[PDB]
Amino acid sequence: LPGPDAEKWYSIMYPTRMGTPNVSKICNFVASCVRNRVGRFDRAQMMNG
Amino acid sequence: QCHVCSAVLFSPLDLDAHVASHGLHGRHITEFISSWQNHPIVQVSADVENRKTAQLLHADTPRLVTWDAGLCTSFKIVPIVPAQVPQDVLAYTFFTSSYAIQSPFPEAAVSRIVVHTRWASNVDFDRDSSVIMAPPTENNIHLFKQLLNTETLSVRGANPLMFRANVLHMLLEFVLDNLYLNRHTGFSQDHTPFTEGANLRSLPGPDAEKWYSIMYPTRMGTPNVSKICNFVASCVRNRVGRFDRAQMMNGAMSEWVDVFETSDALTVSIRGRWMARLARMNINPTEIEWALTECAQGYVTVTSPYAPSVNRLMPYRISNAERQISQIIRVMNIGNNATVIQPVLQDISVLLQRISPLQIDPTIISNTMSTVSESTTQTLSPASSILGKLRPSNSDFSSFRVALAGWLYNGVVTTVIDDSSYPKDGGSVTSLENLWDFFILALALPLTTDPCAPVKAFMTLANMMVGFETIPMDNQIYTQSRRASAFSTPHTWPRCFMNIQLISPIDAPILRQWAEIIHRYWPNPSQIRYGTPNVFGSANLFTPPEVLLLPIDHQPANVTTPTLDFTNELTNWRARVCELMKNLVDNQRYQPGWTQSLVSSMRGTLGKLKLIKSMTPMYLQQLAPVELAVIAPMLPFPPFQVPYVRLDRDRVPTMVGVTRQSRDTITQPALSLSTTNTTVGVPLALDARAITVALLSGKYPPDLVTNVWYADAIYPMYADTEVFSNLQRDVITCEAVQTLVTLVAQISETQYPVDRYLDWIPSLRASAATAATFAEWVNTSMKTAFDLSDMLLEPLLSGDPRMTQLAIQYQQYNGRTFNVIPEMPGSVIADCVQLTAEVFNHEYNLFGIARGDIIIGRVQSTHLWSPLAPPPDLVFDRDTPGVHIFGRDCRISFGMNGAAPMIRDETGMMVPFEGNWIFPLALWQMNTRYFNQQFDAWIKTGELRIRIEMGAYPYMLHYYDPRQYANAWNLTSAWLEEITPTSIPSVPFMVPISSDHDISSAPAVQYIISTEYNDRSLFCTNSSSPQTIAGPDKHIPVERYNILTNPDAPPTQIQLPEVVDLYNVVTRYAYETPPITAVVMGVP
Amino acid sequence: AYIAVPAVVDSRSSEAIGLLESFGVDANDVSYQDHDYVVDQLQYMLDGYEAGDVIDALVYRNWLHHSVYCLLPPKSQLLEYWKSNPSVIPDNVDRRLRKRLMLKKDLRKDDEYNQLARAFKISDVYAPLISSTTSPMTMIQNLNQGEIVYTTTDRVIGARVLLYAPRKYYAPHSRFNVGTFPSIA
Ligand SMILES: [Zn+2]
Repeated sequence: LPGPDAEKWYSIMYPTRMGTPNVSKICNFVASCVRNRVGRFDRAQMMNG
Repeated sequence: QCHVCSAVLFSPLDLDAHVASHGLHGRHITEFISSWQNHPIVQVSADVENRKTAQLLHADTPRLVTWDAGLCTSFKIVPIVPAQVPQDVLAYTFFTSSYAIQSPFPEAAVSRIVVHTRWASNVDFDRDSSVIMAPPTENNIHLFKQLLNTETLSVRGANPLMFRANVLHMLLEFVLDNLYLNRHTGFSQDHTPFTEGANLRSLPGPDAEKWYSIMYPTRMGTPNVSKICNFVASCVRNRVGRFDRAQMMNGAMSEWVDVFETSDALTVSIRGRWMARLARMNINPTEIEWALTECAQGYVTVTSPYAPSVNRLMPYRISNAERQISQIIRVMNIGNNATVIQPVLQDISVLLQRISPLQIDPTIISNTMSTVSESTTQTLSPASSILGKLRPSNSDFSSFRVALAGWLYNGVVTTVIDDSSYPKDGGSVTSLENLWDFFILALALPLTTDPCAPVKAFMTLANMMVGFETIPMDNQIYTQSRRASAFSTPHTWPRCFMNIQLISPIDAPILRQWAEIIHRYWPNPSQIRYGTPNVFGSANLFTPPEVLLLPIDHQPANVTTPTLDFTNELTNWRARVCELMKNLVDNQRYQPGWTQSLVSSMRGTLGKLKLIKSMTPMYLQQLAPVELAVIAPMLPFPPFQVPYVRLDRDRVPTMVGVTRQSRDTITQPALSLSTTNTTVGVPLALDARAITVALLSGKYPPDLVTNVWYADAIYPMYADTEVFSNLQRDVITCEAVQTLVTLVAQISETQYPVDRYLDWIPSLRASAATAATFAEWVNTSMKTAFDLSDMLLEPLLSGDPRMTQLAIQYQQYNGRTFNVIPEMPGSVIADCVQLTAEVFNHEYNLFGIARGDIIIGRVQSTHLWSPLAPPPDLVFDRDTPGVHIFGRDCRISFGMNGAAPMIRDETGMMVPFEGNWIFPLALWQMNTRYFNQQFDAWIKTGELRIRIEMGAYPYMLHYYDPRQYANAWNLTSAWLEEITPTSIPSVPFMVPISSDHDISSAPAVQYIISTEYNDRSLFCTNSSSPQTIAGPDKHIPVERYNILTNPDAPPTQIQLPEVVDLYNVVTRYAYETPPITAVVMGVP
Repeated sequence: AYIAVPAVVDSRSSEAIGLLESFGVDANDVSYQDHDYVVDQLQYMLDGYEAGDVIDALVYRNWLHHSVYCLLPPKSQLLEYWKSNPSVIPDNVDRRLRKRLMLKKDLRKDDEYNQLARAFKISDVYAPLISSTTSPMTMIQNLNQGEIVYTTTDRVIGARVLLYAPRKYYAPHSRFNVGTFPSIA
């Protein structure tokens, strides 16, 4: 997503992308979820280019 | 002077330079000489410093025939930690002289094989794609970070998700560096007491004794007791030097020989395949003169003399299928860019003017109508109106010859008559000016390649007659007064046009007659033969491979036809249009307000205009299709035609698209760029004015002889042909298409199954942005290898290059389509990449890749076992009892009040920091700088032993003295601190140095060991001593030198996928490549 | 690319002002157009016509299709200039009318010239032609076609006006372009 400062939105925008080091509550939540539900999963490509 | 091709050359002492081109033993691309004039034409390459009135070829031809005089090997053996020993007998004494002992292998303590392709080579025009590997002490990681980790967190490593793409691309470069032909060279018989009577080859250079020890291992005798002197004593003696030779010669040098020298079985297999591909391609000058006779339409013959020789190799014959694939790529190059087709059509429009005998002189109209003046009293006058509208002072007739050139290229471009050549805002037949505008329009309409030109011709008069006579329509919204410019598509043709009986003559008699004249006398399409089958191929599709269909009936060409011939189609058309116009004017039913009676003047200036002398309708049916069919094979973008119809909206093409995916797969519909046009191609506008005056005024020269004019016009444009280069370009184009569709399918997921050799190297299922930059990186490697600065393989990159097979189709109006799927022949570079991938599957070690995985764990021992070949005690797997497998959700809880901190395995249980574990490498890459905090104090001191499963990894060695103390922690921890999430550095190993005498035992600390056997790269240890006592022991690999040590082995036999062989049997050639000569003889 | 800013932009002066960092844009490839004359041309344009026709005509004009006007003396000085020293008469002319113009010392007594001159129109030779009764929409719509437009009057809006006769008869892009009128075409 565009903007002047965009390298910190991804941690906010994808919770399941984070690694899981600890038994902190965030890391107990994140590692107890489904992995293949991140990013794109459907598009409609009607023309080349 | 030459008595073979009748060439006139002035000095009788450089005649050998000319008659070497005829195959006679005593630079240019082609050399033609005429038969009636002293004017030869020479065509030379495009990088020159001057020209001797010589023409050029602006064709990006590839370099197919490149020569190699050096060794045909790519592996080399380097010394590493060298040593010297005291020896016995030091030199050979003959009488007084002493000859030192040269060795075929480096006398070192350790020696192992690395890869530096073309390391003994003397080519011209290097391919500029090498695979250079340092010895494994140095860092070989710059090869694997080559493309795809352009953004990387750490510049001191390599991305493990891109290992497959990088290894596969350097297999491609390893193939592309071996596309040469071996060169015959001079020999030298010796009489040394170990190579007695053999004919050893001498490399081209000042020295010859230097390379003999490297090439021929048995020449060094057995002076003392060594591993090398044991191997050579085990070898045989008869097979050395030249095996046999050819029978045909030129003097004393035979044509082809075969030698027994240090080489690679893989490299000679690749060069044998590249030899066979060029051998399946050549042609003789008998077929050259056949093709250039047949292509010239019989107006000129051609002959090309030559001496009988097997040395000829002129690679020009390609299959018919590859021209079609190159045609599809050249169509996809356009992409609705108006820029890339304007110098295609304007250029042929100039060339047809330069060839054509027709001189369009518009003063014929002014000479017929200068005598027609009018009285001084009345205002409006038809003869002055037509001249003010035609304007014969303007002399720019480019709109005529662009229309003549556009007949070859419907489908990529369609020509229409421009707006503001129609009547302004209606037209209203009461007006004087719009009648002449209708005439100039309707006479010029039959030459556009527009499928709706008859409906435009009908609806123009239907617009002009609004209010006087009415026709029925269908839907009450497309009224009769809808502009004829809008009728551009087949779904706008009305019912009243397609059925004449709805137009009632009691209401619309002139509309009835105008529809009937269009349905009878509109010109009929036809087709004409051209080019050559069986030479030059045929680059067209949707048509038969030899016919050229064009919308005019053509006739056999003579000269003395009558001018007023109404069997001629266009003259019939002009006569019918003038007859309906003087039927329109005759009654004055349509023009009130004319205060005079202009019927006499109008009918007179139509009668003087109908029977005008004009050789253009004779020309367009007799000599213009001949001139199209002559220059049609010589074009750089060969014609691409879609079939012509008339008055039939069931076979009218509406849409041309290029299908990229396969046939039995259902994917996203990725329609090409070319399908988004209203008409069938790019719309091109033309002026009807300068088409009409070019029809009305045209004459021949008054001494026109066709057998002189065409035999003189054909010669300088065949003398600058480039079809012979455009044939060679298309092999490379089809091979690049096949190389992309194999090598992208290796890493992505698709439905193109080819044999899937390497899978143990890890990667990721690449999406479009990854596969496209990988394919661009294939493209820019192949253009570098073949010296191609023009476009190649680039239209297959805008979008999704995850592709299977090229195809192209159009649809007609009623819904049916026509699908042309060009089948593929065998491709050489693609299956040679497949072959070297099969070789790499067994010889991963020699390129610096290690297979398997590593085990990080402390080993405190004084043993000597070289941690690339571990004993089975230290390794463990998922079958070993008591081994914890860790999945992704590994979580660490710290211990409280003196408890041990624990970690979660895959099955949920918490285990202490102890024992035998199995990570995947993704866990350490996720949680580096965190696992690095807790695990190091347990690995370094405690009893934690971790197996990082990874499949493939680069490695570098660090040899140490095994009689001193050695700690591997400063290397192991430095490897562990640098594993960033996007990259990993090469795995450092600490392996000992073998020795000759027995040594002192010192303690050694090791942390990183391998799992499986991991040095097939190791060649020999201590290759000067009698034996290796302590350390790793490795003799000379006898299976790589197969044909010496094996008695019951034929010389041809190799084992290709299992282990590559050194000292193979390579055949060397020495060819000619004469330029294409031809004597062009005119025909009476 | 063509963006529009709310200020008068000339190529030679607003670069010296800068004029784009003044709106707050940090910034070659930015080529300035000269929209100095169109504002005065608009001010002369507004006093005759209404507002909405003039504005809604000027809105539909791209500023990359480069073109120009042409202004000619009305009818009498138009035929008089062809009578004069240049024989620069176009090929659209009547065959009899150019023949009567190539002679010497024409006057009112010539019936054969005057009869044809009183039925001669400028719209016969020059097309497309802006007359004073044309809407402002069709001026710009005809201007976006063919790189030169013949007029009769001064009161036009759009590109630069250049003249056809001497006054004795009258009464370069880049990638990023800025301007002061938003285009829609
Ligand atoms: Zn000769």
